[PDB]
Amino acid sequence: IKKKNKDIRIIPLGGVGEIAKNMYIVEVDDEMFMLDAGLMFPEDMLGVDIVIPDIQYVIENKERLKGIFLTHGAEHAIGAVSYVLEQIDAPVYGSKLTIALVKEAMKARNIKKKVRYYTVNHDSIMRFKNVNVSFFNTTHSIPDSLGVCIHTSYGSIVYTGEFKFDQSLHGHYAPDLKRMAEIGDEGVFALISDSTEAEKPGYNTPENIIEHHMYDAFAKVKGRLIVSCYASNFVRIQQVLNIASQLNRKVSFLGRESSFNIARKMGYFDIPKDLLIPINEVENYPKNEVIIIATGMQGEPVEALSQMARKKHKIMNIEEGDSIFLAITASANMEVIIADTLNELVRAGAHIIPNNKKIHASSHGCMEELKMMLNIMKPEYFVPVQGEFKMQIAHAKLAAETGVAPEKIFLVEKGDVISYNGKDMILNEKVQSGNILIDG
Ligand SMILES: [Mn+2]
Repeated sequence: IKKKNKDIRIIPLGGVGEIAKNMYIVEVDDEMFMLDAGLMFPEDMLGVDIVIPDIQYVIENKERLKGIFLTHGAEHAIGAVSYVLEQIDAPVYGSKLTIALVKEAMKARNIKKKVRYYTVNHDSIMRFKNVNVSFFNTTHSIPDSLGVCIHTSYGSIVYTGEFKFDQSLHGHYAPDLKRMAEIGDEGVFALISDSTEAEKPGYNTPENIIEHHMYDAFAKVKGRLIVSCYASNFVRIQQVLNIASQLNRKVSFLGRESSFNIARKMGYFDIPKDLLIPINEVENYPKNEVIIIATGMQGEPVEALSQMARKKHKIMNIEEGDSIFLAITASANMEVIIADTLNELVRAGAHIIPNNKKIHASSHGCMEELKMMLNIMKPEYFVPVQGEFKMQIAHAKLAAETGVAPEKIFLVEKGDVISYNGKDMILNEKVQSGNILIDG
């Protein structure tokens, strides 16, 4: 008698009907797994710093939680982890970089409670009573990103995390195409995949082409340059460093960097000597010899840029003639603050470097990249996540184009329970879900 699985549940607690705050619960009989535990920055809400998922359902069932599996070190994947760990004790699995960044987050909140970290890579197989869990490298804007593969007797449940495909990224950004093909060939029962850019035809612009266009843009800047991006966009940061070196500009960080210091020590960045300067040293240089990378005190870049624009920032403000490169991907949640910030910058006499119409810059696969993942995985059932409802619908259309049966595509809201019993996949239950608002 071999152990066989009977009942599966997939429950989004965050990351659907929105693009951040990923958190997906998978249950296989009496074992429960949490896939990601992200935060989201507040929508144009009052006195809120961050929003995290309501995990009451997990707390009610906490004796069954076997682990928290983190795909990558960005706030969309790990921003709620410290808050989850206050409520429940479970092991935390993630790549070496992901684990280091979670530790830094715990340290920043002065949480001294013991945590069971377990570093994993693409050769790790974690064995539980009901299932085994394996991992594969993905391409994203932070290295050491992993997809998660839960092996069941019905086939695999694959969670992509956030990903794209771009042959100009290498090393710790290279995707495990052969391992992914093997997972697909062996049989995927359900694919849970990132819908963020599912509305956008084609492919993301390759990062080499982006870097070349950034060079051209930056070369035209006559005064100071401020780059606004996520601290977790290591690709963009590296590009800025490269370009600064070529243009004889110094680089200074404005924002909490913790992430950079940790990643540099682990060897993730290529940094010229004498390139980086402390932020208090910037006013000592000519304006045309500095780039400031402004990533946000809390990790939210547009808030920091808004402060600078309105001359409200504690450390450094915008001045007339400054140029702004906004390297962020707008969401519905953010479109008001972005619009307001752009207006504030123009009022302040700053120059916003235009979007190139020929460039589509994102960290998430556009249609053809999502189709590539669908065609490699060949899932039986499909659950588009990480998106507003319209993105999830666009992704569902891609799945149907690739051959997924339309009746096997599930469009879910937070708290919905997709369930399988070996006979039928249903959506017939809801659990508690929602937004927990966090301030200072
Ligand atoms: Mn991400």
